Amino acid sequence: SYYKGQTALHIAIERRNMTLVTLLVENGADVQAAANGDFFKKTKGRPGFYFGELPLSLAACTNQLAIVKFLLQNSWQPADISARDSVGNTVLHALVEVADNTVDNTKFVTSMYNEILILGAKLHPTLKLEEITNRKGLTPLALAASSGKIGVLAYILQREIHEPECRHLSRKFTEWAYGPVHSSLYDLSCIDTCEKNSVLEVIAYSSSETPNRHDMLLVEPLNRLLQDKWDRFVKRIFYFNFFVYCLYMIIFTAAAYYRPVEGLPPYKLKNTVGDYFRVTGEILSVSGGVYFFFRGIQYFLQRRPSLKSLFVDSYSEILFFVQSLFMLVSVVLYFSQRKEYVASMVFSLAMGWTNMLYYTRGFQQMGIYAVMIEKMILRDLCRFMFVYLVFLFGFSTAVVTLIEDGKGNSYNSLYSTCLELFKFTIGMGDLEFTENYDFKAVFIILLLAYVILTYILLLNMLIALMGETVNKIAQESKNIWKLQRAITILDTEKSFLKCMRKAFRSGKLLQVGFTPDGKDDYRWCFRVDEVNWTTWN
Amino acid sequence: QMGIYAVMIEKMILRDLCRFMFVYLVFLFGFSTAVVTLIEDGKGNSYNSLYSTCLELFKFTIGMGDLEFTENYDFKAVFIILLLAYVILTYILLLNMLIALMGETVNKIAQESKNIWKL
Amino acid sequence: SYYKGQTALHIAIERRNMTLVTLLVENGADVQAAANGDFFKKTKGRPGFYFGELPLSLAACTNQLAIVKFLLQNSWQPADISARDS
Ligand SMILES: CC(=O)Nc1nc2c(Oc3cc(-c4ccc(C(F)(F)F)cc4)ncn3)cccc2s1
Ligand code: NA
Repeated sequence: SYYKGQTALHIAIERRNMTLVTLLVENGADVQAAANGDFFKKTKGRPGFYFGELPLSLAACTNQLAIVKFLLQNSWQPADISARDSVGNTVLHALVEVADNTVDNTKFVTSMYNEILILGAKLHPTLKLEEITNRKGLTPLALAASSGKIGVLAYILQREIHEPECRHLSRKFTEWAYGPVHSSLYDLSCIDTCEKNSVLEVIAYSSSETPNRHDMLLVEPLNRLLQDKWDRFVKRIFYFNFFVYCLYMIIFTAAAYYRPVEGLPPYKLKNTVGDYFRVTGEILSVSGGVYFFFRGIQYFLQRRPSLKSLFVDSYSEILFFVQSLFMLVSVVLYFSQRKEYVASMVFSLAMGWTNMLYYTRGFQQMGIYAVMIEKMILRDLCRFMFVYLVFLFGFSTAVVTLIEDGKGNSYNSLYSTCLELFKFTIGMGDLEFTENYDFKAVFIILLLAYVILTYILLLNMLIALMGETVNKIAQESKNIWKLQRAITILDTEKSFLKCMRKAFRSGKLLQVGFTPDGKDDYRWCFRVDEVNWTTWN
Repeated sequence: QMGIYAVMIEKMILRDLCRFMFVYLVFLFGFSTAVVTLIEDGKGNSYNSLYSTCLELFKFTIGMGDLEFTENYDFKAVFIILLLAYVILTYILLLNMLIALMGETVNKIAQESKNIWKL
Repeated sequence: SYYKGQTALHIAIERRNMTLVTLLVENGADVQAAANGDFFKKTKGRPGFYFGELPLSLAACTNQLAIVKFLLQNSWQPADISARDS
């Protein structure tokens, strides 16, 4: 319980009391404090600390090297390192759990992590502590990746260690070096393709809430690994797909332009050469439609998107799906004897053409443009649209009330006046479009006020804000594009899951170090050469 | 003073204008083919040709276009919706995009333009 | 060749070994190492160093004032400065 669950040790250690623990364990102190206190539970709503059920966890989350050394090297009761807590976190899991993203916390967390690992190595050198799982199912790496901790991930993937006595547990196995040049082999064991949660699979298919989802792909091996995959086997496939889609749109446009016009919908087939080509075109178009619909359904049913990330983490997918939906509705109408299918087909064709921009992500300098237009169709344009709509509606209803038409005559309808003011907005309007009014002064004053407030004031305001936003978000757009490219590389490699997988495996099977057991360390390493002129050691 | 101007116009005829031209061309072609499909001309009459409609949309772009240039269509709602969507996406969104990017590029490359002129 | 053309001096100096060269040239050390090793060739694709065929070049490209002074002011075999490479 809260204070019936807190053993002497928890609150004991809490106040940095070495002497007290000395005594308490000299006589004997239990090291299995099942503190589930609402204060000390995982519950985030409760203001407290999830240092960990076990007391070693409490010593660790706090900057106490002495106690973390002592509790484990104390003559007896060296609390079992593989101590699954309520949620399952081992000591390292808790250490990752507490870590924040501030620099000082980076120092603290990484520094401790290393030392605890080496102590565990010495203690019982058969337990692979970094693979122990948690309730949800996640290794320490998986957690650092999902929750989002730049520092911890950086350390683990660049975890270079020394003191050969036991150095198997490292990442950056250095190789031949000759002057200012030096090779280097990374590990890439649980990064690319294996387990149930790879690092490069939880950094991309992750919600937008995770902090710096788009900044963790610059660590060290991830970046070059993705680019090596791209330059080798995910370049030709993407271009061929682009070609196929561009051909499909052309066939659809050809089928649409030559639509027969004579009679109500279901149209019989002639026996001319052209009429067969038309039917073929129609069949291909509907096939494309069904394909896209099923793709959308699968996407939505497997990677469940939330209501907020619906339009923040999936924009291309939604548009693909909606285009497919319009196509299918057109088809269902066309067979029901209704000539309203032209509208659905037209909308489908327009959106299909505008959807080519999904392929700009293969080229560096246009993906940025596409992402920028995305951001400012969700950031800057909506607000301006709303305010301008209020202005237009107000002035249009005013003028329509003023107009008389008791005699360019049917200008009473609100629609006509609204259209005239919009025409004012697009630089074609007329300042004397009607004369039926009864007071010229009021009409001119309203028109001039509208022109001042919308044409000259709001539009230049929008230009100013767009300039400011651009100068703010150039870099953010770049990063978003990088993440988008990573998404597509993963998707393309997966899509051939059934076709082939062997060739789709980066790295090379190297063997550099050895294990304390006395065996080899067969690891899939990947070279990254470097040159330095100041280290010189 | 003027060599810098010439070099700047070169840089932005090889950097900024090409991309905008491509994207705008995609938009124009898509909406023009959509509208041309919608049009009927089963009765300002020979508006079936793709060329005439493309020219009309470009006229929209240069601030002279007309929002009721033809009446042969069969559904007014669809025609107006397409025209308004085009106007929102090209006239008000992309052009001010290009203004913003041109300003940013100028602020970035004043010095580069000077150096290129010296060379 | 790569390691057959690599003379004792090249790898010798490489590790900042004064004493060693002292001895090696005290008895005598050739200063005409024709190291054309793919690693040590002008080839940029090969990750290595083009410090230069002769070993004085190796001493020079690396921050070794001592050896560049020595190899030329050593009692004998002051490697011909005008030593055209490959
Ligand atoms: C797979 C995919 O689309 N990727 C991307 N598309 C775009 C983009 O294109 C659009 C087009 C439309 C649209 C809406 C309605 C209509 C109609 F009038 F027909 F109803 C037509 C078009 N809305 C939003 N975006 C603009 C900017 C960035 C990107 S990224
Ligand atoms: Na104008």
